[PDB]
Amino acid sequence: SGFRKMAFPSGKVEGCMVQVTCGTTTLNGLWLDDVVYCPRHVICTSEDMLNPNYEDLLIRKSNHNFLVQAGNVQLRVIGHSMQNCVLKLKVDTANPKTPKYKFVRIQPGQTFSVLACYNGSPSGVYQCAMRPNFTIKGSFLNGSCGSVGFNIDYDCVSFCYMHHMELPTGVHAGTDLEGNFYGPFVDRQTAQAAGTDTTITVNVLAWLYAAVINGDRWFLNRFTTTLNDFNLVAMKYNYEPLTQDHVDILGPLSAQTGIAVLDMCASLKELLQNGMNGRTILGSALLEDEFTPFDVVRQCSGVTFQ
Amino acid sequence: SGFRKMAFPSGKVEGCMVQVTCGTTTLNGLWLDDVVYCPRHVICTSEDMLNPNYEDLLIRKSNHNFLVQAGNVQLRVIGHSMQNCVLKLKVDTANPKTPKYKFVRIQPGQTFSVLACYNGSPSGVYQCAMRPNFTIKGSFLNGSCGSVGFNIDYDCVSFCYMHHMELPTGVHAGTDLEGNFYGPFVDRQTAQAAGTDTTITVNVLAWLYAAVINGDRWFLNRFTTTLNDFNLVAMKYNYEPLTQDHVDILGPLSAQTGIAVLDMCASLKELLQNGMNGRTILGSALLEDEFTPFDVVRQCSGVTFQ
Ligand SMILES: *[C@H](O)[C@H](C[C@@H]1CCNC1=O)NC(=O)[C@@H]1CC2(CCCC2)CN1C(=O)OCc1ccccc1
Ligand SMILES: *[C@H](O)[C@H](C[C@@H]1CCNC1=O)NC(=O)[C@@H]1CC2(CCCC2)CN1C(=O)OCc1ccccc1
Repeated sequence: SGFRKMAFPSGKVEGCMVQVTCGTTTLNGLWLDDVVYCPRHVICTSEDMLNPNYEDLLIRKSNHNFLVQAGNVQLRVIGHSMQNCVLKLKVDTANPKTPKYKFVRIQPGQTFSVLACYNGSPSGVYQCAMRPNFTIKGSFLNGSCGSVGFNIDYDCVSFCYMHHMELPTGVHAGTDLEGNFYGPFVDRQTAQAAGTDTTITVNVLAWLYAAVINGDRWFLNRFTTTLNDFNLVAMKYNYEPLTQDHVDILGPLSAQTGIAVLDMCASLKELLQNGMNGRTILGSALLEDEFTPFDVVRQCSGVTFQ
Repeated sequence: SGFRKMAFPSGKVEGCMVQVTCGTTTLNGLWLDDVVYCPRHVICTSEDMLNPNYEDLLIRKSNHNFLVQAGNVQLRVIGHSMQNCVLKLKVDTANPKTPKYKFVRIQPGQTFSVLACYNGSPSGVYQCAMRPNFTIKGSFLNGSCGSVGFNIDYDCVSFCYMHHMELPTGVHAGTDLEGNFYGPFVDRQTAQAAGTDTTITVNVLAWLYAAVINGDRWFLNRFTTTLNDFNLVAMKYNYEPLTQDHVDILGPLSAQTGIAVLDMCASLKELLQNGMNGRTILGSALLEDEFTPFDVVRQCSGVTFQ
């Protein structure tokens, strides 16, 4: 028992991280087979970072303008292209440590592990959610761009995030590995802002089931609710709507605990209306929304990866 | 910016995990050079787990009673010995993936990353503290024994914990890698219990400095306190005493923020006496004590490992 914000083991991704330098800019790249993926803002200069024209900026570059370092071994670039907001650096050596992998574009509400990196060297790993407003509340400093977010399914690394920038509220924005930003953000230093966020309702409910699986029961009640009536309360506390789909995904956890999904919605309603009154759930004094129903089942069941 | 419960990259440890089977018991071992380290309770039977005599139990074993699997490759045991509560299985093959490593026995209050494993296969990584009462609040199921806790310093893995058991409150107990339990616990199924825990004061203060570094300032005040007077308040809220040593370790963070250590103790006092009054610090509605001063500096500065 116990319940922790668990990240995936990071070894398969660590073996893929490299340093990319262009001009006076250094950041991280992701080396898979003979291609290095990194944010295209690496070709930006400190002068045109307000409204850069990246096609224009890239056609001026040569392969040798890109310094790629994998450990203490220099990778030679033999080609470059840009796909949306990511640069693809073709190198003459395929990464022998390339795991089985996929690129996936996740939905808001989904979680992933971030391997934070500086100078192509990993600093730490932590678990994130894609917020409903398409930011992530990460931990990123200067130099962390090109660090990736990912999930693992048995032996396969699904890459889902690459870090590009920090917004004025201190939250973070980035792209999928094909370079499409999550949310309305753009890779120029303009007046963007996160947009109103909401709490991921289906995840809160998952975490309440995690609590029950682990012996916290104090928040349960005998009442129930309809899905419509629950969503009327959710709206007013800035929770996102719960769909019949969400109810269905919560099926297994409902079945394991014996607590109908709508019954747990009724507990969530009372928690929203009364607060927690000095008590904690799974070591938290807030309702936690960065565990998906899948995350809860994986951790409470002991699923491994290889 | 941002502040997350960050674990060390787990790749160096993943390459060391193996499965150890003895009789009807399977758990994890740690393969470093030609030795596999695992909990000695692997030789226990479901009959004598109340008061087992492990010397007696071990002298009855042969090498071939131990099945060690590294991936899908069987490791042959050519010798065994017991050191305190860990078994050392000598195998005929040195782990080519052996990192540079040390064994260290940590003090309560110190943090480490846990690579949770089942059947020699990693499940997840998360950050822990050694509680003052020498338990850890982990996430461990059947089969997780032999999962290790660790820190990394540049290129060197310092192993500090190996998981052995779960206590009736759902918290966890284990040993250092030389098999000495942390705390008064013993590897038999008797009437042990965790003992009263306390909050790690120096770590709470570190995390308040993390908050200031990241822009949370609402909890600061103009007052100050003496170390004695602070500790009078700490005692009553079940915080452990703050020593001049702790004050000294908090030096760098004090210097970076411009907030004297005793000034931040005065904020902590008011937080203890008034609660947080609906506000959060670094996304938490509780005072967080599982970040050491070192953890804060590492994350807010961007230190990497290689
Ligand atoms: C890549 O290493 C950084 C990561 C930032 C630095 C602070 N925290 C982070 O996550 N990315 C950027 O600095 C990014 C590059 C930029 C150039 C043109 C388009 C994108 C501007 N930018 C950015 O995040 O600007 C906002 C910012 C900058 C510094 C500090 C806070 C916020
Ligand atoms: C090793 O895989 C397990 C890990 C436990 C299982 C539940 N959560 C965990 O962390 N260790 C044990 O089961 C451990 C072995 C034992 C045999 C003789 C000495 C030690 C008994 N024991 C243990 O933790 O007992 C308490 C317990 C058992 C099952 C469920 C909850 C608590």
